[PDB]
Amino acid sequence: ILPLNNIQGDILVGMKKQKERFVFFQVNDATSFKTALKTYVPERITSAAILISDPSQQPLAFVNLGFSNTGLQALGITDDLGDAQFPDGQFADAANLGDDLSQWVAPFTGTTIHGVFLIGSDQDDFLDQFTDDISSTFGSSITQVQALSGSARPGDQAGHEHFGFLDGISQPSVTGWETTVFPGQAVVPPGIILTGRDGDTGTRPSWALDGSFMAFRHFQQKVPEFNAYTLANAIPANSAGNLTQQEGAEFLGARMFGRWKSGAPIDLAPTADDPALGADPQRNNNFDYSDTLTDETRCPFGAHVRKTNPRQDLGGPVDTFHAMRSSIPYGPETSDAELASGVTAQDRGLLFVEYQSIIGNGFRFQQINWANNANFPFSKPITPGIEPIIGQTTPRTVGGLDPLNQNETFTVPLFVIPKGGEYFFLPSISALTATIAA
Ligand code: HEM
Ligand SMILES: O=C1O[C@H]([C@@H](O)CO)C(O)=C1O
Repeated sequence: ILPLNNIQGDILVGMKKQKERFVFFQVNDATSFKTALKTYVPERITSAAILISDPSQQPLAFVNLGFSNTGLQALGITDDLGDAQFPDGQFADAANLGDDLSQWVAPFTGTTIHGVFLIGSDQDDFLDQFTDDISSTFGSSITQVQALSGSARPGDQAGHEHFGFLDGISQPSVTGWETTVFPGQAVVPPGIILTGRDGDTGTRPSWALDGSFMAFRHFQQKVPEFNAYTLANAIPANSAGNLTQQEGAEFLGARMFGRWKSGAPIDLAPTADDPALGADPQRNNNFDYSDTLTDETRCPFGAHVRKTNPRQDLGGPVDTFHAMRSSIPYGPETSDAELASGVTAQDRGLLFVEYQSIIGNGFRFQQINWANNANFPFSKPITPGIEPIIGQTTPRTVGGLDPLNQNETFTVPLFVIPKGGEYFFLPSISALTATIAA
């Protein structure tokens, strides 16, 4: 039985707030920081139990807190957490992920960052008040080195990312607590997500129980460029018949992601959007690629969702490589003038957050072994190629996007630019005060 009151809520449940701020900080004075932490944590750090409660019993903003390796070292927290990538930080790992290092920016270009406060709220006012509360509480014991702020997109684009696609449909469900499981949803032991729980094979200090590792990525997205590419390479026809250019461009976007913008998965809706399906969590995840293991008519081998969660491409259920996501878009809407020009003029993108007990099995496996790997999924009749959305191998060639000409390859410009990121550990709530602040 998972102690829901002791697990930081963004890990297990997700804040699911309209606004989110990530306050990256360095510790100036370890003793004063720890003193502030002992009063801050009981008052502000939001558990999974709070997130599943009625909204009437919830605070106006949620706060979670993670530390980098250098943050833990700065606080005299010296026990090895057992993860291969966490100690060196993400900048040292960025080339491995395929990143263009020249696009990284301060303060992520090293290991100056000691931790991150994540604040979630449904409006800017409350977000700001809780941010100010951190500043007031911790004072000179920290220096804020960056704040990145995100917001859900407006109106009927709420829950969609900046390319236009509904994000946050498919998540693993962990055993150990009472929750609803949707058709097609993976069920995994809790240690896939929570350090020290069943399914976690890493060597953890006892105090690390019920923590998790966050892979944070700051992505800038090139939306007019993405849109222009889909129009220039619009699929002329599918099984159902000929497509207008607009239809063929929409279809090409859906082929690249593995879902239509509505969230309808192409494995279920292979020729036309089904928005009602996309909006129905009882149906929108109920597929496993078993109907398309050895052909690409229903779904390309290299589509985003298929690369990051291969389902039956692995031969059956596999616990090991699932991870939780709690990403949020950032930046202004793309104007009609920007879309017309085909050129990005404003900074917008995704503040990407993925949780797993073993970084190398979650985010990093999905990125390197799968998305970046032209020959994954394995044993296919046509080379899958590089995942078009976040795959980082050049040339960025992906096959099978045209269901009626599956040997045709598409060389896709990179529309998602990594600007920085870090690996954090989020301890349990008790660990924050009994270990970190001790
Ligand atoms: C700006 C960059 C990204 C965008 C715009 C994006 C967008 C999306 C969208 C629209 C979905 C479909 C909704 C869903 O199934 O929940 C999705 C699913 C998913 N993405 Fe991403 N994504 C991005 C980066 C990444 C990265 C870097 C990874 C990991 C390396 C990743 C891993 C996943 C996973 C695991 C799923 C769920 C797959 C499933 O269970 O079927 N995404 N993403
Ligand atoms: O996410 C997945 O869903 C199926 C199965 O677990 C559903 O029960 C599978 O093999 C996955 O990797």
